[PDB]
Amino acid sequence: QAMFERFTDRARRVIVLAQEEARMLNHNYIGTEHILLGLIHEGEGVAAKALESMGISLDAVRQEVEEIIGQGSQPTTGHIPFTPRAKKVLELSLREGLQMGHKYIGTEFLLLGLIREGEGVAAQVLVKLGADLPRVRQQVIQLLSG
Repeated sequence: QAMFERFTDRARRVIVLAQEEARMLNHNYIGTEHILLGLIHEGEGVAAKALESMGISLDAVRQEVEEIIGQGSQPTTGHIPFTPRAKKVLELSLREGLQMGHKYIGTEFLLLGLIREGEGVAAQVLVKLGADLPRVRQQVIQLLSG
């Protein structure tokens, strides 16, 4: 959460949107799936440009995530905590950033963090759509160059 000092405005906004996505589905946790939904919803950063560059539809990503996770049965108004794997995505995102010389990270690194996490809904969707780690890293390098 000191972590969020190294997130850009848009990446912070993705995390706010993730919490909204969880509420919209009556999920009482913010999982990898919700971070990905937030990311595609925001739709205007480097992550979104990376997906579109690869021929992956943002609408397709939402449909695949929403199909897997469906609807919860825990409406809440409280703070919605992150799942342990969602917290790991955030940590991983910072390290994806540092590997490319970015201390302050935008949405491209949340995308890479999602994928690097490997095991959750987000990674499963993205890998199945062809956004695997090596390919998205290459895309992001291209969009950051230089």
